[PDB]
Amino acid sequence: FSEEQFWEACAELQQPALAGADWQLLVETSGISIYRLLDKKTGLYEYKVFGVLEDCSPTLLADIYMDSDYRKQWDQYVKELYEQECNGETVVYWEVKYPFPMSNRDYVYLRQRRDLDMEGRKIHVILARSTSMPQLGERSGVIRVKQYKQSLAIESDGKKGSKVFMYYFDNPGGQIPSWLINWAAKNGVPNFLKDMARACQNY
Ligand SMILES: CCCCC/C=C\C/C=C\CCCCCCCC(=O)O[C@H](COC(=O)CCCCCCCCCCCCCCC)COP(=O)([O-])OCC[N+](C)(C)C
Repeated sequence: FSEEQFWEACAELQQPALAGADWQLLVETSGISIYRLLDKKTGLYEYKVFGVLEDCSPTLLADIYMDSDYRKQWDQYVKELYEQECNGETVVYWEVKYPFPMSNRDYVYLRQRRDLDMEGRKIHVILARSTSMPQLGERSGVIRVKQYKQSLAIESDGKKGSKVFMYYFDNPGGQIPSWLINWAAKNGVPNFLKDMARACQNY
């Protein structure tokens, strides 16, 4: 992760560049919308998120976003999660709860946050990249996602909450049934965002 990337993540934050290709809404909640672009060759998706979360100190959100011990503690979909220093960087292992029959999914990745000063504005930006480790090979039963990358941009909304932009993409190593998307969309996330807000006020 370079200087470059971090600032890049801040862009669509200011301005939602969706014109480009065939993006599509999918959800709107707590003041948040989720777009997605489908690579027709692979059938994979690209998600993009914008929105505002009043009641979430831009500063809190960011801290809460890196606090595993706590995140592990309140995020109903976290099966396993822990960090380790490998060389000079922080590598994260994360296991995600998938409805049985489906195998959970686990990620090994390089995470990095940087608080930016752009125009006298604190713009909390975090980056995520999939990486690998001899000592941390794949697991049986759990699907190791080897392609994954996300970036989240936090910022004050001026009032009580925080305006945010997020880019996501990973290859789940399996087909995601559309009902799952429907649940994710129609119930999954809404609740998550709900549980997370509760998670802020209680920090
Ligand atoms: C500044 C705002 C902070 C974020 C809040 C706003 C939006 C986050 C929620 C949704 C973003 C959509 C793209 C991420 C999906 C990956 C799952 C995840 O991992 O979902 C969580 C939030 O759990 C949830 O929704 C609960 C849903 C879990 C069900 C699992 C199967 C989902 C199948 C596809 C979902 C279909 C799209 C949803 C329709 C809206 C965001 O993971 P994370 O970014 O906290 O770190 C993530 C680090 N891994 C990648 C290593 C985990």
